[PDB]
Amino acid sequence: MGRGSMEEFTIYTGTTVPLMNDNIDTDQILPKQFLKLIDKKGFGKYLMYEWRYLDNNYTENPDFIFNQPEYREASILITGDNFGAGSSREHAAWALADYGFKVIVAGSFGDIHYNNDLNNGILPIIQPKEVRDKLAKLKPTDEVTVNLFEQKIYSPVGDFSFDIDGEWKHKLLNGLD
Repeated sequence: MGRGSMEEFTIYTGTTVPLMNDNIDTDQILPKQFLKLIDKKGFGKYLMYEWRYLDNNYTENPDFIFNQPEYREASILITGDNFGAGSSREHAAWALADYGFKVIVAGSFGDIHYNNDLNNGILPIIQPKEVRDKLAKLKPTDEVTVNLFEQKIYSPVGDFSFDIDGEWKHKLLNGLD
């Protein structure tokens, strides 16, 4: 990833993966050594690097949830509080986008990271902990629809409203950067 280009977001459907830790900081999302790479590179393979691999040869950690067979095409991330705080790192959004995340549902986000996600084809969502724990118990095959016109999430575990600033809404719904 690289663009910083506004991609259209209206209604999106995908399956989910839960990783419910608080304070997944930009360093955990995309380690500092990878900031040496130019923005034409793919960052997907570096996403969550230290959780995801056992060594420096890309041997997958078979315990990391993203690697689990049922979750390898998940496009909607359910997490904890304060996702993406710490050193400002637009590359961390590129990693998430390049991997294939379109939506993230958290307790809260780092301020810059929130903007970086929105500027790189991800919709970051704030939900209360009660809903995020419901979403975390979805089946890997369960579809979830996010409808930005309605500001609603639909799932087998419930349907939920969310807030978003009207200006972000206008930019996402239209093709607009």
